Amino acid sequence: QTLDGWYCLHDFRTIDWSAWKTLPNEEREAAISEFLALVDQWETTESEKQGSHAVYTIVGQKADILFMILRPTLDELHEIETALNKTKLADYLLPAYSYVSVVELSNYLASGSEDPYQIPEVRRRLYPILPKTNYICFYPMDKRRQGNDNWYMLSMEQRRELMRAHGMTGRKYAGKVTQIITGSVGLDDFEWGVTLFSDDALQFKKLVYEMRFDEVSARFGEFGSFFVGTRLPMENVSSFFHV
Amino acid sequence: QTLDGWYCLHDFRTIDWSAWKTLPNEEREAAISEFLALVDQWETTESEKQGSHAVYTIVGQKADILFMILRPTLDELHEIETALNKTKLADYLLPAYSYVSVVELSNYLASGSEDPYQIPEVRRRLYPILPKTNYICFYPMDKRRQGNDNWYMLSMEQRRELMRAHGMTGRKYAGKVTQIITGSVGLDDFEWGVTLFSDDALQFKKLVYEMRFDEVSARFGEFGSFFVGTRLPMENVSSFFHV
Amino acid sequence: QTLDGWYCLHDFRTIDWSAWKTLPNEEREAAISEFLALVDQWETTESEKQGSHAVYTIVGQKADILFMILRPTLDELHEIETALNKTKLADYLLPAYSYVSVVELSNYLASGSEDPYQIPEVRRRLYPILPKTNYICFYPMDKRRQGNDNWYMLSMEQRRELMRAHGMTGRKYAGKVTQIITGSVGLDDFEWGVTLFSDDALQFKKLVYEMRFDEVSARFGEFGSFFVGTRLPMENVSSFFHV
Amino acid sequence: QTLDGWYCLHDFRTIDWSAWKTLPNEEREAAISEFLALVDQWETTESEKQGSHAVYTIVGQKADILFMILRPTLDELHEIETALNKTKLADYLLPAYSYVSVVELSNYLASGSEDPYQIPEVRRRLYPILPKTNYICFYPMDKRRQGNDNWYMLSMEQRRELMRAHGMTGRKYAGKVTQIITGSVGLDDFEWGVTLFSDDALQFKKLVYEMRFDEVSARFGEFGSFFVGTRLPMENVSSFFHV
Amino acid sequence: QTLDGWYCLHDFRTIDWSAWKTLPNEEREAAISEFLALVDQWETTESEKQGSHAVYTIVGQKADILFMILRPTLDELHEIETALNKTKLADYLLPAYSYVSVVELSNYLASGSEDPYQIPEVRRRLYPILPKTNYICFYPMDKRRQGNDNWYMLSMEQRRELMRAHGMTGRKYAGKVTQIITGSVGLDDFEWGVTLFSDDALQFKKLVYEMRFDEVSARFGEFGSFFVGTRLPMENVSSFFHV
Ligand SMILES: [Mg+2]
Ligand SMILES: [Mg+2]
Ligand SMILES: [Mg+2]
Ligand SMILES: [Mg+2]
Ligand SMILES: [Mg+2]
Repeated sequence: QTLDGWYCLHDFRTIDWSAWKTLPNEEREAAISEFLALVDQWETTESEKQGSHAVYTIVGQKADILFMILRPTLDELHEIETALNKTKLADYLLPAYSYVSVVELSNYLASGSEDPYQIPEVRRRLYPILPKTNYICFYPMDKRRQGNDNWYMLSMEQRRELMRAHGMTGRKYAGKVTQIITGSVGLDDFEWGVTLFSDDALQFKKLVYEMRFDEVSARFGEFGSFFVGTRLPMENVSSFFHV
Repeated sequence: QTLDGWYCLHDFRTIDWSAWKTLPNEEREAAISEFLALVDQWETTESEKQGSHAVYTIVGQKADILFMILRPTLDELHEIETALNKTKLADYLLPAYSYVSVVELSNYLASGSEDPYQIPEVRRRLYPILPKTNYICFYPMDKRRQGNDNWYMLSMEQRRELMRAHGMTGRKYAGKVTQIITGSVGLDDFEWGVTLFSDDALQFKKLVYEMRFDEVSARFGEFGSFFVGTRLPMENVSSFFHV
Repeated sequence: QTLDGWYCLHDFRTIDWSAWKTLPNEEREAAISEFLALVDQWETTESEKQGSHAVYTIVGQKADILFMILRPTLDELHEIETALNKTKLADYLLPAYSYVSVVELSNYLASGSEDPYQIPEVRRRLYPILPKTNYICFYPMDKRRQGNDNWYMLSMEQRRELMRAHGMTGRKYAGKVTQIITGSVGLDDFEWGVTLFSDDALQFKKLVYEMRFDEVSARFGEFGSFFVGTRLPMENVSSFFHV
Repeated sequence: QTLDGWYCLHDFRTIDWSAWKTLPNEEREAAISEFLALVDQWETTESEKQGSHAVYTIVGQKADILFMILRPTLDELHEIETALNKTKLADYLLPAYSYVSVVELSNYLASGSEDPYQIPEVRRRLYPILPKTNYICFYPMDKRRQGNDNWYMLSMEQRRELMRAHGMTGRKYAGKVTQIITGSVGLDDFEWGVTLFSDDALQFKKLVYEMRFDEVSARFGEFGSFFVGTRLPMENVSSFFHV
Repeated sequence: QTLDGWYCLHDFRTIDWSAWKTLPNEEREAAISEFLALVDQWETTESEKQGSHAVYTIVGQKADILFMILRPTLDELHEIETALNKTKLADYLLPAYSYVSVVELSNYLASGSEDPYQIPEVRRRLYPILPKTNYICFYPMDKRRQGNDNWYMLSMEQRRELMRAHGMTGRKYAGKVTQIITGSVGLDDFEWGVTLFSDDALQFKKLVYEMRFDEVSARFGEFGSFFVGTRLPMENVSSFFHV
């Protein structure tokens, strides 16, 4: 039933400040310039509408930095990761957490008379340009399969009706939050990735809390870790890494 | 229903004593001055009513030191964490645990006729100056969503009755313990943070054990790790880190 | 009931790029040659039909490279592992995950009249030459033993009818995905290893999602981590490891 | 209902033998003497009945050495832990596990007519001199709160009845084992620490197994890790650390 | 009911091949001689009937090598571990897993008229010479205590009738597999250790899978990690560690 879009990598890293500070100044500046040159490649790709990327600083110890990358193939995600790891800066960007998934759409008007992969209204959700909002939030999730709270043993109808209320709660946040749903069954450790974008970080809390009182989330939601962060403008990269 | 206040970062670190002891004395002393100068900034900010902080040493191996930081924005939490990590001392303050949340209030008298964010008796709770008590305790919590113990599937009335008892247990500790509840749904791994402040650390055990016999806690509480600590005022920092 | 074929090791590693970069160029190049010489022995084994192997790069941080090795004995698995670990490159290939299992068949026409280990259509499944597809997916699984969802408490009849739906789902993916099932009860921490091979990675998500709606998976599936990757032919090894 | 006694730290460490062996011999000897000098302080404290301590070597890889420390305040535990960490030997005593708790008594003859914190028969239990038995066992515990097995939702009277059999099983081991119960609700990750002391390590297994058939343990016990050790007389410290 | 025999340490290590390769050749040779001289002491002890041991290489990343040691006291396990760790080789044998337990016998013909500890046929099993088989398999287990599957809430007769089936599955592997059961209630993290010895590793998978269909295992079995290895003859040690 779902339409699949761009592959997605969330690549979180922790900064080894102690090691970075021992690198001579000239090698640090070179490393920053090298990394900025890489991101410039990403920006050209995003300008050509052949992928997208978001770079946020993450608050707390689960990570310091998120690179969220959308590309048309799994190979390209691998290529990006590898290029990143071969930069000098990446030596100081230790592993923290990662997620591999694919942009997934279930909600669209299906007529049968068109290839939806060629319809503009659909493509712009399949192949999204990521929002450049002040804040981001990521978490992965499963649908529960435990006792009488087993999502996958429900009827289609029952699932549809449960998902109605979920949609209704989302509608309350129109123009306040945007959500990128990626599917990861068969690709990583949970079933979906949820990435929220907002200019107001409080809306992540309002929205995710309000959702939790809908039956689909209360009885069927299993959630992983939540990562929240602030946009890192590429103009601020040098000062962020300045020591 | 809740009013949201300052953002909160609990940053817990373990001290790499062995490495620290290798750093030349003059450089340890310079690192301590550099750290004190940073906390001195935090103190000015608190004095200005533009945030608050608490610094405690933590007993046992889960951590050695806690920095608890309240600020108006998530950006300022990022800035503080980054500033801290760029200090020399922070090289020896290894990751242990962290929590990101926002001061949250549900109980206030709501009339309609005023903006509660401008009422003094509400503002002083949203934007608290943290207690300077001998001891602190932190733990995170969820409300349970399992089987027949699913908080989010209850009625509003059933939750309100359950929370009654909880409120009444708390009243018993008026003047003995203060509790700062932060909400982290959508922001970190559990649903709430709970920070307790008392001049008698036994009060933490008394209070949390007593609460556990209230139905809300017994049936619906899910608890993370508990961290307990002793105040580390800045005048004691030099002696604590001295080797 | 099951026929057992070649033992299997899945050996996943993460690359210590920082340390590798410090190794002088001439020694990195000699390490890559040594490693290729090793894989060339594996290829000789496989062309003699005395085992098989695959080498994939893995996307994300759970691992960077997978060596999947099939051999006639557990000893040979130990000798391969040991010989890999004594290469120079392996010093930079840090532990990430591993799995030990044996190729297991339940599906064959059993007539009584032949030794199935001698039948060519059985042998080619016990002792498989692994697919050289663009992509791979690995996950382990258990059959659930919880409450009223206890696979092992069912009747033989109930298990058979359960597994018939599961086989029907698999049939939909004929010629799009091939699946190697290894058994690991008594050998590793889960009960089966599942390795999927496809030239379209989306087919992993499609297949594994679709299966999750079969009662057998919905009620009785317990899954470990999912690792996805892209093929690493030996001709691409020098470029992949180049710095 | 409970009376509270001394605070308790269990500090488990693993020995970094490889590093220890690199340290110059005259520095190892000084480090041993420095450590013994610390323990001499602990011994003066214990002689004055203002704390107690136990030092055991722990079998297996969960730890190598346990320092169990009882002191009148939480601050004193922090001071002891900090002094220990500032010794040279502690550089080689890596983190393994720790537990923070308070000696707790439930069972005592309550007259109302006296302050039981001043009664000799109670004081010797609140403020125990730890036994110098050949062996020790430590484990933490919670009382279950799951489904129909919820300790905290029982009546007082149901709890009292359950604890009766538990008391009866203990009475069987009079003279053979002694048990220090410490409460950690609000202080660490489980609800109680259990420390058993015996001259016969088999009695740990006999006792803990027999307890497990009591309904209170079978239905409501949840156990952490178990750590068993042999007494390290201070006269054997130099030989133990000799390399 | 149970008779206890020798104490048992399972000590698993991972080899630090990178570090070992940097040690000069002469120091490696000396370290191998030193280790071989240690195991010669163990061989003498076994020959005097005062203990037993087994040394196996473990396949996969959970470990590389297992030393399984039986001695009459826990103190002797401590001594052996300490002596091992003080060898040069052990600096390169990093922590992986460990288990501390005691050989435990429930099944024996009890007359009343003899001290069973003095009976040949019982002593043979309390104080066993470990099998010198081609392969070994280790895992720990608990008996479940969850909901309606609570082993310790059954009657003695219910347990008896459940264990009967278990015994009958084992009898099917007479002469194929031998099993050393050690009890660890009160001593380590699970309730029993299960060590299996066979000259055909496939028999581990057959036996353990067949058991899982017995009600006692299906409903009451909780398993830890499974480690499988190949015998390491002392004559092969030099080759194995040769770099
Ligand atoms: Mg890295
Ligand atoms: Mg750091
Ligand atoms: Mg290695
Ligand atoms: Mg330390
Ligand atoms: Mg070691």
